[PDB]
Amino acid sequence: GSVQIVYKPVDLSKVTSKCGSLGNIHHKPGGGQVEVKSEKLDFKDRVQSKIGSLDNITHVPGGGNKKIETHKLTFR
Amino acid sequence: GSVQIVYKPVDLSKVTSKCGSLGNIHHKPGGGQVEVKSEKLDFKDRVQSKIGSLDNITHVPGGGNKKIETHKLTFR
Amino acid sequence: GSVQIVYKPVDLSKVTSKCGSLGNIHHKPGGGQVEVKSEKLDFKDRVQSKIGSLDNITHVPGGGNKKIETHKLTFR
Amino acid sequence: VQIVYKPVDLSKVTSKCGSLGNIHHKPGGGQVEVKSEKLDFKDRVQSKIGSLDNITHVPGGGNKKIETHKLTF
Amino acid sequence: VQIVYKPVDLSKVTSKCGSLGNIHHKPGGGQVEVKSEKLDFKDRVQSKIGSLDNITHVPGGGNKKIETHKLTF
Amino acid sequence: VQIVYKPVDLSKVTSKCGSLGNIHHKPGGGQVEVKSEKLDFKDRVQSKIGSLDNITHVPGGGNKKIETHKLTF
Repeated sequence: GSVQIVYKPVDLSKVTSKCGSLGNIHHKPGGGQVEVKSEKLDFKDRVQSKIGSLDNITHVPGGGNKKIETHKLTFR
Repeated sequence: GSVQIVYKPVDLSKVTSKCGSLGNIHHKPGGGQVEVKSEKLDFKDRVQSKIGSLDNITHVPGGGNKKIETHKLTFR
Repeated sequence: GSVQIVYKPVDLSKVTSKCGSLGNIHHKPGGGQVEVKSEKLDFKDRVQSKIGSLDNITHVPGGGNKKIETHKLTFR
Repeated sequence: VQIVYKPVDLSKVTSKCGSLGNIHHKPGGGQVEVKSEKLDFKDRVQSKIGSLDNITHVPGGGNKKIETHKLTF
Repeated sequence: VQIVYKPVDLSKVTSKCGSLGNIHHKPGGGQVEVKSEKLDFKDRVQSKIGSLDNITHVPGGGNKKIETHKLTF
Repeated sequence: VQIVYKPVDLSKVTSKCGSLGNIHHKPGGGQVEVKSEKLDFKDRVQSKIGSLDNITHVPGGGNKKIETHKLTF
């Protein structure tokens, strides 16, 4: 006996958008008042400490169209 | 016996966008008032400390259209 | 007995952005007071400290696409 | 004796007045037709035929902010 | 003796007035027809045929904020 | 004796007035037709045919901000 494999995926797909306009987009976070009082701040392994700080992302793609296609074949 | 592998993936796909306009995009974070009091700040392994800081990203591609196509084959 | 691999993927895909008149864009964080008071600051292994800092990364990539492939083939 | 005077003002005072933040999508689009042998206008006539108009007036929308922070020992 | 004087103001004072935050979607769209032998307008006539109009006035919409923070020892 | 004085102002006083933030997607379309054998306009006539207009007036929109900070020992 002999072993034969014929891997022929065929893709003709479309992933599309026809947006007419993306208008006036605004992102305006405000931090307020944050206060911390102690004798010690004492951080000893892999600590993320994040006092009154802002992390901000604005992400406006004219099309965000994402195609991911993973193929595997394995023989043992 | 014998072993034969034929590997002919085909992609003809379209990943597209036809945006008419990206308009007035505003990103204006405001930090507020932040205060920390102590006798010690004492940080000892892999610590991130992030006090009143602003980290900001603005990302406006006329298209963010993304194709990822990964192939693998393995024989043992 | 014999082993053969015939690896020949075909990619005829297109990733395309067609768009507009783009991007009055305004980026402009900050303004706020940050205060830290201590007798000691003591940072000793892999510490990242940010106090009152700004990070302002800005992209306007357009007419853009992203395309990635990987093709690993292993015989053993 | 100690005095520790430290007000914090994070307030916002805002006027948002007139024609703001609207969406208008394909205004018009249909046929407007006037058929005549004559149009004849002879004193102070305003005629609008098939026109689109966004006329906006704002005499208003002012702000005043006043503060005093007097400290006397 | 110690005095700590630490007001925090987080307030927003806002006037939103006029034509705000609307959606108008395919206004018009249909046929308008006027048929005559004559249109004849002779004094102070306002005539609108098939027109769209978003006229807006705001003489108002002001804000005033006043504060005093007097401390006397 | 000690005195410490340190007001923080992070306020904003703001006017947004007239026409702002509006989308106006594809205004005007279809047809306008004004078939006549004559048009005759002869005193103070305003005639608009098939036009678009965004005329905006803002004699308002002002701001005033006052503070005083008198510390007296």
